[PDB]
Amino acid sequence: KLVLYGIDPSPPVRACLLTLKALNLPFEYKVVNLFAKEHLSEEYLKKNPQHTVPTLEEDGHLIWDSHAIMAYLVSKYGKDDSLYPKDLLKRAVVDQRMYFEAGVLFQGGLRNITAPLFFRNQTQIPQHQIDSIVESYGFLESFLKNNKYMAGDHLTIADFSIVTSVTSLVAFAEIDQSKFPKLSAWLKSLQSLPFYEEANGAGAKQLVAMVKSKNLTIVP
Amino acid sequence: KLVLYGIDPSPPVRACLLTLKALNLPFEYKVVNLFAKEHLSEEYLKKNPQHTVPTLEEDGHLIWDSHAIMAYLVSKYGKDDSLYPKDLLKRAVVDQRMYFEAGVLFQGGLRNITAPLFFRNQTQIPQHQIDSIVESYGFLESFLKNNKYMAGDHLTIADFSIVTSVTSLVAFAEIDQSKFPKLSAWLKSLQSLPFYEEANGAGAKQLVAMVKSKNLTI
Ligand SMILES: N[C@@H](CCC(=O)N[C@@H](CS)C(=O)NCC(=O)O)C(=O)O
Ligand SMILES: N[C@@H](CCC(=O)N[C@@H](CS)C(=O)NCC(=O)O)C(=O)O
Repeated sequence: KLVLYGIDPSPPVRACLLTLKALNLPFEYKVVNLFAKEHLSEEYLKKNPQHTVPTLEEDGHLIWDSHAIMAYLVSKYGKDDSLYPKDLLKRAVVDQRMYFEAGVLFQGGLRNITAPLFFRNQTQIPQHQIDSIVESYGFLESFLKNNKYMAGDHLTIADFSIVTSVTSLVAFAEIDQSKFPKLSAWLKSLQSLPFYEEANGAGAKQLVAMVKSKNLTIVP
Repeated sequence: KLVLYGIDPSPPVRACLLTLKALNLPFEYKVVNLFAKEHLSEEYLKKNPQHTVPTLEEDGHLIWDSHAIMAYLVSKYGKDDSLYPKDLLKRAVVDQRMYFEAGVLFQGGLRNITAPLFFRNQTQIPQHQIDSIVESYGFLESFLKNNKYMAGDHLTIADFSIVTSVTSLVAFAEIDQSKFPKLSAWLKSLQSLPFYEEANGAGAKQLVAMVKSKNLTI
């Protein structure tokens, strides 16, 4: 019986949700309230010493990091390899896109703001940070230059990982459709998935709301 | 025919160099000098629109990101899977450690200080960024609780990835051996591979010297 530990404002938890729904997998969900420091409990640290969400539990085994989890799920459960191609050159693109999300989008763009924001009430955001988010939208627009989805011609876990961060980063910088038409189209396409709302949309809305309620300032 | 594009001070370049050497693969090393903005030319942007190093070229096909390159090299060229185990659960640990390196160590620890430093000449490092680095050492210490290497009982590309970052982070935050004994032992187990200096040491030192010449303060 799969168990996912998380809370839905979290982008990587949402990426796992997307992927479990895409694989038509049932699972138990255990909420870990980061705002009440539940991830810092002795019990949770034994599951995941990095004290992050998501964690996946399967027959006693604990796996963390959304990208590891997503790859594991497709590899283990996928009817075929559509969501995570076995072809090594294809896999290298999916992998690259996910490492891009981990580093550039999630740490560099999002957590770089949200950690001081919710922890230290740092409500002033330097323009150079917003510039970096917009630079990353540009990189995503480049990724899509000759492909319908982030890593090629079909939907993969790279799309799921990337969309979770993109739909959070828009709390700080909107995506200019005139600059980033492909990124814009791609997002609407992901938004069309039957499981999109339940896996990503719901949590994204709650995170965007939390951010908006903090009344941020961009400093030139 | 393998070509690696990079510069030695870059940790993810060094991770690829460590892996190439471990697999004993011939390659051409094309220097792309970030300080001369060689990564921003039309030619390089065609290879990698992210304008990062490393980039790997294999018979004309281009791939980038150290972690993706390392997984690709072991998968394609490894005589066996020891450096990147095929077992899904074992792979999941290797994968997680590499994503940790990408986000927490490299972006959150290293590039967080080196971008302001090299782009904005910010030589004053907020004490809390050093703390965060030390916290990351602590996470690495935990990863080593029941295992001699980062992802289990043998050397993997997770070790290569993490060493490159750790050796760069040392430039800002010394490792206290009384707090992180397992990490300290682990780092010696890497510093000892016969190909360590040529693949990681040289460029790690160069980055240290660049960092030192900037005369930092906390
Ligand atoms: N690379 C990890 C990132 C996980 C992460 O940083 N999650 C945040 C929530 S969005 C978290 O658990 N923060 C609490 C903490 O780090 O203490 C993944 O992809 O799962
Ligand atoms: N996730 C990438 C990170 C690559 C990266 O950020 N490399 C730096 C050098 S250490 C770089 O190319 N900086 C130049 C730039 O980003 O413009 C990887 O693992 O290869």
